Amino acid sequence: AAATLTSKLYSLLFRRTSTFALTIIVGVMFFERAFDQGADAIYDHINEGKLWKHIKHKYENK
Amino acid sequence: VTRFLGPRYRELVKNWVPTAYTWGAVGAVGLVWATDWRLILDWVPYINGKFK
Amino acid sequence: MTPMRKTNPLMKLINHSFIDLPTPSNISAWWNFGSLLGACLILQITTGLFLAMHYSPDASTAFSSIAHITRDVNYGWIIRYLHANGASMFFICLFLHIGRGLYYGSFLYSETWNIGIILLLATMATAFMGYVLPWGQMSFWGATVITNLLSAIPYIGTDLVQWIWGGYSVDSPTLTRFFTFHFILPFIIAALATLHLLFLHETGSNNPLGITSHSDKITFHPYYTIKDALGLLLFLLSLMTLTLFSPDLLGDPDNYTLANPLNTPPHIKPEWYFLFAYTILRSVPNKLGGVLALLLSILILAMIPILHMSKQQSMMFRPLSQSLYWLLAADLLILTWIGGQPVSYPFTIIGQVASVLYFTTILILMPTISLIENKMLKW
Amino acid sequence: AVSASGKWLDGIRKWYYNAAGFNKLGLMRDDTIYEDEDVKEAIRRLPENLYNDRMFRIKRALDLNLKHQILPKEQWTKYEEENFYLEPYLKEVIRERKEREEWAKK
Amino acid sequence: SHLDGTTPVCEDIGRSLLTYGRRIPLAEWESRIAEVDASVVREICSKYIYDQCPAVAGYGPIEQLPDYNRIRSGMFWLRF
Ligand SMILES: COC1=C(OC)C(=O)C(C/C=C(/C)CC/C=C(\C)CC/C=C(\C)CC/C=C(\C)CC/C=C(/C)CC/C=C(\C)CC/C=C(\C)CC/C=C(/C)CC/C=C(\C)CCC=C(C)C)=C(C)C1=O
Ligand SMILES: COC1=C(OC)C(=O)C(C/C=C(\C)CC/C=C(/C)CC/C=C(\C)CC/C=C(\C)CC/C=C(/C)CC/C=C(\C)CC/C=C(/C)CC/C=C(\C)CC/C=C(\C)CCC=C(C)C)=C(C)C1=O
Ligand SMILES: COC1=C(OC)C(=O)C(C/C=C(\C)CC/C=C(/C)CC/C=C(\C)CC/C=C(\C)CC/C=C(\C)CC/C=C(\C)CC/C=C(\C)CC/C=C(\C)CC/C=C(\C)CCC=C(C)C)=C(C)C1=O
Ligand SMILES: CCCCCCCCCCCCCCCCC[C@@H](O)O[C@H](CO[C@H](O)CCCCCCCCCCCCCCC)COP(=O)(O)OCC[N+](C)(C)C
Ligand code: HEM
Ligand code: HEM
Repeated sequence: AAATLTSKLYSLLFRRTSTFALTIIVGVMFFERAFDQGADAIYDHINEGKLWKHIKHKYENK
Repeated sequence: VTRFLGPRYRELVKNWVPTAYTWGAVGAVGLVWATDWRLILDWVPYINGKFK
Repeated sequence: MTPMRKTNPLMKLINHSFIDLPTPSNISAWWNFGSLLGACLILQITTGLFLAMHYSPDASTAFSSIAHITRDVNYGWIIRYLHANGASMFFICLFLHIGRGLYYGSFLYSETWNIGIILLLATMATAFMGYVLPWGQMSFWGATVITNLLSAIPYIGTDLVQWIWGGYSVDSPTLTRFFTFHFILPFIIAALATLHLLFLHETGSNNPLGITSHSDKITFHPYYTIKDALGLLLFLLSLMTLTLFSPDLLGDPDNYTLANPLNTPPHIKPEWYFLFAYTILRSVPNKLGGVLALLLSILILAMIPILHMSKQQSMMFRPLSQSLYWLLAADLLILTWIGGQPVSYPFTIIGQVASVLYFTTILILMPTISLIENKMLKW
Repeated sequence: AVSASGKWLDGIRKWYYNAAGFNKLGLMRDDTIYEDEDVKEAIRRLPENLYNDRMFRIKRALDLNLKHQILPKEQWTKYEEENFYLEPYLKEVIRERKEREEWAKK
Repeated sequence: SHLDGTTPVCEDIGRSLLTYGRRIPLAEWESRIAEVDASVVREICSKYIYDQCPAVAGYGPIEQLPDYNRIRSGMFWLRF
């Protein structure tokens, strides 16, 4: 229960809605990058060795 | 227009200036994010990785 | 200075219609399918609009254009499947919309209930003509059968079927003509949807109990905007699951073959949302009689308010009426299942029994049981 | 069928009263009736105390249905305690309407 | 103007001695008031008024009184 952490977040970035919107924009930018990278890694893991990315090395520059 | 002048209308602008800057910043970042503008984005420490 | 939303002309309508109209506090999730329908309508327009930017309504290039959209056009496949699957979701919401009215007595709002019937008929027309646009094997023959079934009209039928065809067969002129109707009709439906709300707004929405809720009304915005937003999220969940995992389960294969005029497929069937009617006409032995049955049926929905004879609006406190309602729902399920099966002795008799059971339930059984229930309570 | 089936007939009537759950919300039978023009006129004639009690019961029933709850068994309505307070007013209103129609057809 | 008269003066003495432990003189009151500025008022009002949960009481025909959620949403500005 990081009550102090939530208190700091509110007092600095939520009391005014202008700051509230700005945090949202930066958060989504970072979130999409992390979400996309993690999801693609999971997809590649489940399908290891079948995607063309995993076999192109056997023909590219070859 | 002449009525808009006066000591207080200047004060009202001063109070709202911080809010105007923040809203302008919100719009600028939103535009860059929506458009995936590589020119500015290439100087972002982590987001730049997306670009290959 | 008073709020501007109560002075600007455009803002008065928005405030009345959305922000501040009183609503019952206790309306359940069943009252959330009306807003979804419009949302689906909106979704069906935009997707279709983009598809219209690439579709070619001609007997020869129609099939080719669909293949081009699915493969070469960027994100064409997803747009097509959203359009196709959104149609089915629209009808599912539509049936649930109608079902709620029958159970909770909303039909008592005659003016609003009658407008609804028109919206349903228009919706079906839009969906039927849209299914011809792909111009597959099933589309060609589906239109052929559902159109040749106007030659039974006493004396004008044959004259009014060739006129619809634009010729002595079903060819490109039919395709282009249906394309224009498909485009235009949904916008008329949108306008009619505003008459539906308008006539509703002058009386107010109903509640599950069936008692007037003037004592406990609530402003629509905060509570129900978030509630309808939650419903929209769930609706999107269902739609995306259908499209992104199993897009073609609800469609019928053999529609992916070029339409062959001189090749009748062994098993012609309408779409899942139209099957219930197909079995009601395939059972009647007379061709004209089958058309009279398919029509007399749809219209009993308009007659429901007359047949109502209970002294309570809501069937919540009517346990016997509930049993009949679920029995009638089961009958519709049987009709749907029979629609998809070939002609044969067992299915035919089952379909015949279901049809008569469907009608007699609505006409005799429901009024009689309501009278008995009234007698029981000593009204 | 006197004193041999009237008690049996009352039994089935009580069964249906329990099947209908409006007692579980504290609602009386009369409160449940559909409000048509005749019912609205009848309600207008009610004395203030009866009208106020009816309003509160409806409000409480709506509140309970909002929460998806019911009253405890101790507070459910009985089939031997319910008063049919609205019957006299509805009966008179219907009679007056019928009289007007009868006079109006000749 | 309030202090005009004997009874108001006696009341102030008693209430102050039981409230502050002293009797703030007028000169002190003026000095503290002079310290007030538009910026000071903004900060203090923001400290106690902005985005705070209110307490509401209504006794009469109050069918039009907006629900708590609407009242609570009117304690801040989406433009600010
Ligand atoms: C198995 O194969 C089959 C299928 O699968 C493949 C199918 O899909 C189908 C289904 C058919 C599908 C497509 C084809 C059928 C198409 C149609 C019937 C319709 C034909 C038309 C269309 C393209 C055009 C649609 C028409 C449109 C837009 C015109 C309407 C335009 C307007 C603005 C609407 C305006 C209306 C206004 C002002 C009137 C206002 C008032 C009202 C609603 C109020 C009601 C008034 C009244 C009298 C009624 C009230 C009555 C009262 C009390 C009496 C009670 C009534 C009783 C009846 C008892 C079939 C048959 C089939 O075989
Ligand atoms: C439960 O409680 C509730 C209620 O009860 C209290 C209610 O009542 C309601 C309200 C009920 C509902 C929604 C239900 C339905 C009811 C309604 C009133 C609404 C009815 C709906 C409608 C009419 C449909 C509305 C619209 C839809 C889909 C949109 C279609 C129309 C459009 C404009 C949309 C936009 C399409 C766009 C932009 C195209 C996309 C393309 C874009 C970028 C590219 C575009 C490019 C161009 C035009 C380029 C042009 C270039 C030109 C000339 C060249 C110029 C060149 C030069 C050099 C100058 C709800 C929700 C509720 O919950
Ligand atoms: C000067 O002072 C004044 C003012 O200020 C003081 C004013 O303010 C005003 C105010 C008024 C105005 C200016 C007036 C105009 C105001 C406006 C906003 C302008 C609005 C304009 C409009 C909506 C446009 C109206 C026209 C429209 C959309 C088009 C209308 C036509 C149609 C959709 C088509 C109708 C049908 C036609 C041609 C018939 C052909 C087709 C067919 C039979 C259909 C074929 C079949 C099918 C679909 C098949 C369906 C069935 C199928 C498949 C199967 C059935 C089943 C089987 C079993 C076979 C005025 C007058 C004024 O003076
Ligand atoms: C285009 C198609 C869109 C389709 C959308 C479909 C959506 C489906 C799912 C529906 C979800 C419904 C809920 C979504 C929002 C949930 C939260 C919301 O209801 O809360 C409100 C949301 O309100 C807003 O947050 C208010 C601030 C506005 C923020 C706007 C952010 C915009 C970001 C994107 C900008 C893009 C710019 C692009 C430029 C080119 C009020 O929050 P509240 O806690 O009571 O505000 C208190 C204000 N404080 C914090 C200052 C005290
Ligand atoms: C086809 C598009 C339709 C749309 C967009 C639509 C929209 C709506 C909306 C938004 C409501 C109020 C909210 C709700 O009930 O969930 C409503 C109520 C209602 N609808 Fe529809 N409707 C449509 C079709 C129909 C149909 C086909 C019927 C057939 C009976 C119908 C009958 C009713 C009735 C009787 C009500 C009143 C509900 C009440 O009083 O509680 N509507 N409609
Ligand atoms: C309620 C509104 C609508 C409904 C219910 C509907 C329904 C349908 C259906 C069921 C199909 C068959 C698609 C398939 O089987 O693959 C279809 C096709 C199509 N519709 Fe829609 N439609 C609607 C609105 C629109 C609108 C507004 C447009 C254009 C402005 C449009 C354009 C198209 C196009 C281009 C196709 C061909 C897609 C294909 O062949 O796969 N539709 N429609």
